[PDB]
Amino acid sequence: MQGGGTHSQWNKPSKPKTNMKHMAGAAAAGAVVGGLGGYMLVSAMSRPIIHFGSDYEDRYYRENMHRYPNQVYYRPMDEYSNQNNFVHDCVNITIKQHTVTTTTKGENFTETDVKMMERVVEQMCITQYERESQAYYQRGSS
Repeated sequence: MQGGGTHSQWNKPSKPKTNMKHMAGAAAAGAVVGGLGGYMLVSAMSRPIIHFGSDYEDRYYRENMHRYPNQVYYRPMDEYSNQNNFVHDCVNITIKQHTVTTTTKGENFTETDVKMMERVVEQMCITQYERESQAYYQRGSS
């Protein structure tokens, strides 16, 4: 039966979320929830080779590059912080987009799967700070 499964999204059997196949009564901030993680279906920036739980799976990365909507989000900012920790948070926000897709049929994240995104997103998240940093070094006022 389409609509009203035992996952509600991927793995959360405790709430009667979703009643039918299509809905339109929901309206919070657009469509997403909690984390941003992009909002459009386009091409992601140049992503480097990621270290998966195994060098064997990193090969699948380029195979599911289209199945990886874990792209970076956008928002005006200028807060300086640790490139190590500050981005460690963006890693999940960037994963949110990859999570909303799970509802497609009740997808899940295994030990290796999480190693695929958690790494690619962090590594890509740090870039968000390195790109806004150069723009400041070349030009800045008040």
